[PDB]
Order: sequence, then C-alpha cells, then structure tokens
Amino acid sequence: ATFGRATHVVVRALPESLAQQALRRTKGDEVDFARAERQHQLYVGVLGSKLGLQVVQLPADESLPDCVFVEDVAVVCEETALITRPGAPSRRKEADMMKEALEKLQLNIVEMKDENATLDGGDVLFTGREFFVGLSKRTNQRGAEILADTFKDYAVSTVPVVDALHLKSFCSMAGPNLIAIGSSESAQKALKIMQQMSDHRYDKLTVPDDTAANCIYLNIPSKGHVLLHRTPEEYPESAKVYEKLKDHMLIPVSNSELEKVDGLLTCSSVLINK
Repeated sequence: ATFGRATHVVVRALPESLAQQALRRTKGDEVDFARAERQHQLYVGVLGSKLGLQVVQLPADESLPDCVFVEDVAVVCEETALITRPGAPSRRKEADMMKEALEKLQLNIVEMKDENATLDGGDVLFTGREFFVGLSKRTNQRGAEILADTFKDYAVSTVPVVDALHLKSFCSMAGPNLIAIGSSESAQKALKIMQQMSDHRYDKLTVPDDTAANCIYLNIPSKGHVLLHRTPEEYPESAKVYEKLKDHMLIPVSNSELEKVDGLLTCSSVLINK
C-alpha cells in the first residue's frame, strides 16, 4: 500500500507543567516554555496548513506534564488504533482523551488493559511491511505481544533498547524502504538486529547524531515524498546528510525544547490515513 499516506493527525497542547515537571533523563539546560510552545505551533503548522492534514488538537491537562507526546499513547495501522498502556505511571491518564479522539475519527479501537502489559508508541517502528518493537523500561514483552495480536496482518519483531529511552530515540522511517539510523554503538547494534530478523533488505540513511535520526516521512498528494527533519542550527552535521536528499521535499523543523524532555519529532503526533 501507499506507505506514509496520511489524511489526519492528532496532536496535543503543551501544559505549563511540562517545563519543570515533565520526566527527563538528562538534567541539562532548562526548558524555555515560550519557545517550546512556538516550536510546537510551527510543527502543527507544517502538518496542517502546509501539508494539508486535518488536524485534531487536544487540550492540555496540567496534571499530565507529558501529554504533548501523543505518539506514546496510540499506535495506528490502517483502520485500527491500539490505545497503549504507557510504561510511565504518570502518563497512563493520557489514554483517556486519545481514545475519545480516535473514536471520533471512526477507527476500530483496541485498548491495552492488561495490568501486566506496558507499551510506549515511541518504541514502535512501523516500516510499512512489518513492525519492530523496542523492549525498554517503557515497553515489555507482554505489551509487544498485545500489539502483535492487534495487528495480525503484519509481522512483529522485538529489539532490545539500551542506553536510550525508546527505539525511535535513534531511528525512524525516512522513506518507503529507507530507515534513518544513528551512528552510536547502541543504535548500530539495534539496526543489525532488526535487519537480521527481516527477510526484506532495507536501505539506510545514517546520521552522526542519534536523536537527529528521528524524522517524519509523509507521502502527500501534490507534494510527493516529504521529510520533516531537524534543523542545521540544532544538528549541523546531521542536517548535511538530510540535505543531500534531493529526492524528498525537505522541511526543517525545530524541536530543541521538546528534546529536553526526551520528545523527538515523531513523538508529538499520531498520523492517520482515512
């Protein structure tokens, strides 16, 4: 099928509490909230105004500092949506509003209710041909099993995620048969494992900065193959790699403030093809 096609996109506003209360592994430079809001605004602007997707914007919930990262709460494949049970307890309640939004988009809903199952959508890489699910501190075997049972039409393979929050903290799809991947020891090991479990040979787009390997690929009518990637200001050496892709419509998108709370490009949206 037409990989990357999307007609709708779900996003959620940033709560003021994100600045200081959102979970984060690195305690570095503080979040400039006003700037984070602007980066999110531009992100939504590209997806909706520029690319033409119908945008569903959910309201912020101050009691859920990480509610902006909608990707972790839902995995959509075709007409079916799997409402996950996030690994982090403080994010479990995010599923409530996402379930309602996807119900209204007329998708077949499947809820992950198993008290012993956890899965973050950020650990899920759908290549268009199969699923690769990262087993990390956010996603466990039972969660991955439930995903496999939900999307029976596709093969599901797991990969260990170490030294990183999610599988997509260092990879993502950059095209129909192209996997963007980081150059770290950890990222390369995961890549080898994924290619070892698949009979299909994937092409790779290797970038020097692991988090810059997270991009958003979309196939848009009248525009073709579109790729939203990190800016040269944020990752100069990785931007150079993306800029060589004259076969894609490249759109640089800032995400510096959300990355401070471990949210990369794919984390702030759930793409749907109706």
